[PDB]
Amino acid sequence: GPEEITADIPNVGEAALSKLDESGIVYIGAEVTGGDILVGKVTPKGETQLTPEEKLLRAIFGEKASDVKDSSLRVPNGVSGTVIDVQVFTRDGVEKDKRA
Amino acid sequence: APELESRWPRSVVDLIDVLENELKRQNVSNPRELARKQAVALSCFLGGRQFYIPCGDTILTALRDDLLYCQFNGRNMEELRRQYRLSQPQIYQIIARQRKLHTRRHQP
Amino acid sequence: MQHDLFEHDPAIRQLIGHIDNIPAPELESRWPRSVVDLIDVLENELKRQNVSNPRELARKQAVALSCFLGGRQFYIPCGDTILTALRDDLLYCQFNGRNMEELRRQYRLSQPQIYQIIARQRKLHTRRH
Amino acid sequence: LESRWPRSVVDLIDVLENELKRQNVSNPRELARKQAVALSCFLGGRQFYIPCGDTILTALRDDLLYCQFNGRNMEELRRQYRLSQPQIYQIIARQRKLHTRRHQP
Amino acid sequence: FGIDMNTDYTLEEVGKQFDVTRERIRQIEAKALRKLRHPSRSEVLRSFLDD
Amino acid sequence: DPILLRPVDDLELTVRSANCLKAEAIHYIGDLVQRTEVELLKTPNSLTEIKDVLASRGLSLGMRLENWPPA
Amino acid sequence: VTEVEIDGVLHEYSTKEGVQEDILEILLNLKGLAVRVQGKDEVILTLNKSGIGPVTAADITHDGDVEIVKPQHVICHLTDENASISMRIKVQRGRGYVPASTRIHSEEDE
Repeated sequence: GPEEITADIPNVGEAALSKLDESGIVYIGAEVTGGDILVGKVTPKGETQLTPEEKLLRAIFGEKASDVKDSSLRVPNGVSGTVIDVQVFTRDGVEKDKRA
Repeated sequence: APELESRWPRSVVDLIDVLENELKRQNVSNPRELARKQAVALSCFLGGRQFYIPCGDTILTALRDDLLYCQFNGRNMEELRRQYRLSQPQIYQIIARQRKLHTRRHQP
Repeated sequence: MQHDLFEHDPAIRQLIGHIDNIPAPELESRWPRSVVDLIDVLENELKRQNVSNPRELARKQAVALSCFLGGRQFYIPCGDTILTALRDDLLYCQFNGRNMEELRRQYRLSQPQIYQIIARQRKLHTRRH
Repeated sequence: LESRWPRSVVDLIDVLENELKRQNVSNPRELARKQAVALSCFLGGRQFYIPCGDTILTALRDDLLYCQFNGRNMEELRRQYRLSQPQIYQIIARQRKLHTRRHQP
Repeated sequence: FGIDMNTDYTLEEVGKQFDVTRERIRQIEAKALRKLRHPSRSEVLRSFLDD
Repeated sequence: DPILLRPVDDLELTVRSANCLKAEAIHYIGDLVQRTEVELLKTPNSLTEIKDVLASRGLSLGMRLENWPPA
Repeated sequence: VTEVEIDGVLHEYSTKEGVQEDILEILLNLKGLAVRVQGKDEVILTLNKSGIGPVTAADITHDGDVEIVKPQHVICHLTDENASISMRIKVQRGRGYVPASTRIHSEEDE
């Protein structure tokens, strides 16, 4: 499946998503420290083998992991700065996001 | 239609309000959001299972009972019997029980 | 105005406001086991919301829960339905009868479904009073 | 003084009388008075405790519910009565045999 | 769930061992699932939801 | 005195006397030990089981205590 | 001076029309502001200026409990008559030298 850029990311607190807009891109001028999410990227997740214990946990708690894998861009550790510019290039034919 | 509702989640909805009216009465911030997450715990806790919920005031007896022992002042045994529509045996029983209860409180 | 369930019957309401004068461990001793499993479960979410008096508050919800559904046969679903129900309720409230199109973008649901949602909560919002 | 007060006697007359007028019975006041005398003679000096908690009222509340029970209407009889199904199950089964002997002695 | 065994056994497979009752074994299963969901033994297990 | 501050609940007394004393809303021991025997006998139902327990606990009615209650 | 807010500016690595120097130069000029506060320990200062010519500390809207030692200390330069600059300056009181990491580490609000 095609990868999508979005602010909807599994098992991530809204605190880490506070610096992203509705399109999943960090605002210009946003101060960012090491480990934060500059752009939220979601990749479709293939079929995963479930061991007895984790499927017991799923049965206990009822949560289900959808076709999603977190591969978003993160600031490398120990680097702190401010985003001064973002540039988006998109292919011809595919629709442009509101940030673009 | 009733059989259609038999497995209907309508019961879930009915509950958020059940939580609302006490939370709103107790005046906590943001009724709706607190009560929905409050319900989700019950759903995961009680998903797909037979559950006996204590019915028909049984819990409310315990609270009716506590206030009555507080208002029992030693010679009004008639007064709180009218005002709760209870009877002499009931009054005596609750009295002795809560008396032992407080005696365990005052005594070590 | 105190307009809600405990408004109809203050007697139950005052009992809810009387549990403060009775500490927990003795009062739960007289209670049936099932509500004891409820209260700590209701407590469990509460400290996750960082709300004060987890023990005190959790009792207040448990008694009210027993107050209504005491005497009533209650069923519970589980799974995706719950947040579907949760989404339905927010849609009903957001629905001011003038922002149905706004909800059509907020929830993006088929037109007959929206009416079913709107109609269904309407029944749920009529039996209480 | 109430425990030794001859006030209850008169209280029995009107409670009787208001029922007799409801039942369209003639001379209800005089009829209730001699009934009060009848209670006084038998009950005089006897420690006589009577059931509380609507004991006759429920048993009658039991009866007409069994009349309305059609084998499918469990839920509406629940709402109309505020009684939970568990006890309704039991009472209906009891009333089942009760009216079973009523229909078939 | 096949814990510590080469394979898991379905409801039919476990029925032929203990009891052919379906709903009975299913409700014992649900009994265990609640008993695990109580916040007296679930405190440690709750830390594994993030994975 | 470590007993004047303790309430009436530390007597383990009879149910008749317990009912009689609380009809007048007594909460501490000190007000029992304050009143004398010539006024508490007007209450119906008591005169034969206070002196023994008071002597067993080392107390007696009729004595005078100032600054009471000390709050 | 510890915190500066300027309208229409997102970060310190941008520029504004009509201002001769850069935002970094503005902050470095602010760093050398000699301000005395009598009553309180935290003061919000407001600077508004519009026109052509140098901007000095005398253009700050003076407060009753704030003393400016150098009113001729230049702070910004404006080159366009229609150019206007509105700035909010926050001043606390302390001792020693405080880099920009300790304050953000200590304060947890967004």
